[PDB]
Amino acid sequence: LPTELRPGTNQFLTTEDDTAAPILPGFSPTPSIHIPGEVRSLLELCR
Amino acid sequence: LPTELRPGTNQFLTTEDDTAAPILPGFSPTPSIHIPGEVRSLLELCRVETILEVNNTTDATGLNRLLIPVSAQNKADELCAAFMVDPGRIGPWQSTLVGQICRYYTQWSGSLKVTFMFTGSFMATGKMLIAYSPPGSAQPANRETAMLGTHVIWDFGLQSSVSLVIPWISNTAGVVTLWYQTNYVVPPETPGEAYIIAMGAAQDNFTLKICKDTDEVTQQAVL
Amino acid sequence: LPTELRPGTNQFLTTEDDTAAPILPGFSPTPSIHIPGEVRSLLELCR
Amino acid sequence: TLVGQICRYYTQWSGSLKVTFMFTGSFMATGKMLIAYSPPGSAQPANRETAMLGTHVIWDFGLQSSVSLVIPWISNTAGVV
Amino acid sequence: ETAMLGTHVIWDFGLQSSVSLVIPWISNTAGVV
Amino acid sequence: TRCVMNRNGVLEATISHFFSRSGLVGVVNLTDGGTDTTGYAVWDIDIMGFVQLRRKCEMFTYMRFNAEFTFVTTTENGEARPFMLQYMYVPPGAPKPTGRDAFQWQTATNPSVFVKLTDPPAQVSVPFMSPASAYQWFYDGYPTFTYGQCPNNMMGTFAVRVVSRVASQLKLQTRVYMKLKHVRAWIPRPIRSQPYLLKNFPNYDSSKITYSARDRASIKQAN
Amino acid sequence: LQYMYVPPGAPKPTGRDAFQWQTATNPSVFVKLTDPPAQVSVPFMSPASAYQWFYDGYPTFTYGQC
Amino acid sequence: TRCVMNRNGVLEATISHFFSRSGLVGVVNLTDGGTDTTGYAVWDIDIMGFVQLRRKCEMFTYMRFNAEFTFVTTTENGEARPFMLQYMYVPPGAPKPTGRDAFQWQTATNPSVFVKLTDPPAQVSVPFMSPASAYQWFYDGYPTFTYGQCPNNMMGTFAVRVVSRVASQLKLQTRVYMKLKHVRAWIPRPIRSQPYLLKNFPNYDSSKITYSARDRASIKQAN
Amino acid sequence: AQLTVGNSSITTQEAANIVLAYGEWPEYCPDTDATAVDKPTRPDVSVNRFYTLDSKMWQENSTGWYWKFPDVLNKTGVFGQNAQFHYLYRSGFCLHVQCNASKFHQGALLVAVIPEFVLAGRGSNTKPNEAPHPGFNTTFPGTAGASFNDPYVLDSGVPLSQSLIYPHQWINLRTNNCATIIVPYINAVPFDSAINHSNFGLIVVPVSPLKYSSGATTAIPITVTIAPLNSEFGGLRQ
Repeated sequence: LPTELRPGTNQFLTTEDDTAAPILPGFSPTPSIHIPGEVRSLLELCR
Repeated sequence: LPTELRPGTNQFLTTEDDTAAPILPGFSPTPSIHIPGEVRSLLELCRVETILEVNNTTDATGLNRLLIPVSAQNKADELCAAFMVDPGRIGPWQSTLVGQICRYYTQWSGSLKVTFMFTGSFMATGKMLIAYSPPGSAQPANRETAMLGTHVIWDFGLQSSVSLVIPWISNTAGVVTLWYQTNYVVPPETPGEAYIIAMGAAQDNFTLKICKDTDEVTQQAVL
Repeated sequence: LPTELRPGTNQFLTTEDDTAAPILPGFSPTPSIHIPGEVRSLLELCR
Repeated sequence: TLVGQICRYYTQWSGSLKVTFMFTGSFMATGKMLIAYSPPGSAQPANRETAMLGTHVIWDFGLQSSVSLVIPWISNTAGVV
Repeated sequence: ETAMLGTHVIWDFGLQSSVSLVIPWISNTAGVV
Repeated sequence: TRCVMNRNGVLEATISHFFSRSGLVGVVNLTDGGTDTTGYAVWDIDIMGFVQLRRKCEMFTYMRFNAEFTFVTTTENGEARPFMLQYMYVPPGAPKPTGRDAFQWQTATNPSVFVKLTDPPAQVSVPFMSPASAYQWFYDGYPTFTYGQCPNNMMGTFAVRVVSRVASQLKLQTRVYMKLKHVRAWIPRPIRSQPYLLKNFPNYDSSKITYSARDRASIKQAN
Repeated sequence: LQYMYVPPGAPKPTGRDAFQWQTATNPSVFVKLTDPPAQVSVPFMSPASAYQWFYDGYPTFTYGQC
Repeated sequence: TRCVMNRNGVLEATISHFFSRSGLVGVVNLTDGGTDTTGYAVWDIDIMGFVQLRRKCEMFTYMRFNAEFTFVTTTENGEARPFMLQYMYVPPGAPKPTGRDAFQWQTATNPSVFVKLTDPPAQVSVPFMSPASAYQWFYDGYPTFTYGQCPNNMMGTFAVRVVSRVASQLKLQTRVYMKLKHVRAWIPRPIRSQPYLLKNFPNYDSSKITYSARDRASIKQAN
Repeated sequence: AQLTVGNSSITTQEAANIVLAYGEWPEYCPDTDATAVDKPTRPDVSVNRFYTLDSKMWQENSTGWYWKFPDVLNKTGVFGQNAQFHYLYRSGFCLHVQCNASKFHQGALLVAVIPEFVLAGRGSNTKPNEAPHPGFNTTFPGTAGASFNDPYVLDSGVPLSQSLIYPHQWINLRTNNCATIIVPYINAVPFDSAINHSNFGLIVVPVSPLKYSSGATTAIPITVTIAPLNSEFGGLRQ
């Protein structure tokens, strides 16, 4: 598959949203539980 | 097709899972056969009963390190032996596959099974108290304060191979103690000095997490 | 389209099977004919 | 032999072989040869007798000229004929 | 050893006392036990 | 006391994940000069070199997998300069390179890969190359139609050089890192506790016999 | 270069050429310096369901260390 | 005795896989200077150059395939420096370049490819260029309307230079590697046993006639 | 009870408390190219008989004993005759180990099968030309079977305490004086040499030393009986 590059390669935007290699593959984190006092947006605090 | 790159190119993660060019294309390996004794996870090993090096001392040199002595020359209502329940610790578990495999991992959790085996005469008879004291406590002083917790009795004069289920453990730890509920009853003409074997393994509910290498192997390499 | 590279780039495996740019595009080779005495595998010779 | 030549072009081979023999004398002549195969892991036979006690054939080339033989197995000392 | 390679039985008389055995044939040197 | 109560998942416990996380097994040095060196280097493919996974490999007997090798390089100094190398794999039963410019390097059946040194490290995928259905880390019995050398564990070897007729005055130290794909084990073995003495043979010192569990004061005192 | 991550409860490298760098369970990533910077993704590594920025109470079976 | 019993697969035995595994056939040297050299180099496309696949190619008579050439380069020293080269292919029946800056390099019908030397080696795909349905490695009979020269086996040639009007004081050794795609053979031939004497003609020494099988003591002693 | 096979007959207790090594029964070799080209012989008539080796004398200071299969049978009857005259071999085994002791003896023995059991070259001297390998007599003891020297390490550099992942069984002089294992063919290649490669090896070790009173028997007799299963031979060499 032939391709080309364009400007924007090899740069590191502090704002951009991209993945990265998960260095602990197959890993299993500790599952979550229904912790009361959750939030989803700071607007909840501002009121 | 125009594209762009992003950070993460040309790097070599020792952990990442990726393919590579198969340098022998079209190759045909030797096909597999139904080899008995297969495995699929080390947990299968961790639920197998191995022996504990419970007699850990400087005075026992060989197999004697694995045998709990018992005699009628000891009195009743006294402590015979005891140990901790801590596989990945410096104690009489490092001889056990559970402890060995815990050394290969950071955090474990679950329930365990500790069994004991007696080997004396058929005619002999006694009664041992097998008392477990959960962590956050001290090992019992006497038999009485131990009887007030998760304990079993064991009249090895009748039933030899005894077992026990420790409910929980994770990562001080719980203790297991063996007391003379009675004296070693003995008929005439028998030495009246026997040995108890202590075996241990993990139950199904056990689980392991992040892997780490071990320390007991002090050698970097050999060649 | 943002992407990343991985180890194995710019290398030349003497074994790998890949295409290359056909430098004579649209070219028309001489067509084949039913030449007797064909083969498809050296095992035919070994018997 | 092309089998040997082509084996030189590869590491591991396996299977069964066919060895044949052809006689060329007179039509009127006649004899009898023993063609004895001794599988590997053994020594070539000392005499005809210890060879007759294994995979063998006879061959009265006075009647039947072009004789054949099938060696069962080989892979990669070896068998003897 | 050379006896174990023929018609033989074992007998752990610690458990089973009265043991038997069947000799197959005889007529009229003879067999040994 | 952060006594966890939550069952963790079982995916790290699989042999697959127990032989993942590519690590190193071999480091070689390659200096190029005149008639006072070799200008090339040869390394036989080995597993039991570094004793951390030799312990994890003897934990079973029979194994079968595919290899994923990665060759990284640098100067002993550390700098990365634009030179073109040549790695070549050699399958078993094939002559190894004896000299820099010898003919084996120009061999076709021998596979090879050409890279720049300013190129990211190279990757390759070796398949299961044994004649047998599996590798045997233990072959009690002579291979003769000096003892215990497995007739089939040689994956082959590797050879490294630079591609030039000039003696490029260069000193490199090449590190390899090996990943295992699609492992399948069989017949678990108990883990070795004694330090090694030499490769490929499981000898041991019958005098400085180490004990698996360290020593405490008595048996009636846990801690 | 060589960056290596070390999970908790594991010995840290004491020297340049010490043995911990040659460790497998310790993950690591090798890059060129003329290579764009490296990226990695750490997952939630706590034993607990969450991190606690405040743990009033001694961790003993010197104060407040989570 | 590792006497294997398992039938292995037949995919390596195919002519396809017997002419795969791209290898080299040609190495050229290119030095650039003033009026004491050429500054360029020409190499006619050849097959029977290196005698390992000449044996594999005479194993049949008539063949048809597509070529996959890869041009790798370096300095005789070994270093890779940022210079722009020019490879050009020349089809048969076309004039070859006589000088560095001669006009043939500026030719359109002649295809060419421009790369950096710090660029990974170049690849190209030549199709079947014979007038005939296949190549003939043997053409007993004069081509006249000095003997046996096949009228159609010339794939063409190649020419290499750097792109500059300055005499860049540079000494390169270029290696080519050739892969064969979609081979189709015909009429197998027996393998030649005698060493060669000169190219393109299957002569042989009628005095030092080598024997295919070496010599033993008798016929009644195998070994 | 009693078990009679071929011409041999050995009595024991009634028991289905018997271990299957890795949970599979023995079985003949399925279709391979060897199974396709020729029929390797399937003797099932007389080679299958409960062979009874020489008794062993367990004492107060005994280390333990072991054997090597099929090397223990390489010179024993018709089976040995088939073993040294066929370079292809395959089989399973029924190992019935008995001890004959009174109720006044104490001591505990461990029965275990080990595949690819490799003995260790003791006498540490790191040297290529020295290489103190164990000799032919030791690594291939043959019929009698040798003893141990360092049981806590199994004379193999491997701790005994973890040796229970192996198919094992306890012999306690109180509860039972007998035990039995069944082991199938354990090798990474269907056939092999019966004479220069042992597939596995039995071990018996006193994990609780024998003890007794004044006037008792000082040596416990331990016997082992063995019966092959579904064996197969190939390639009659002379």
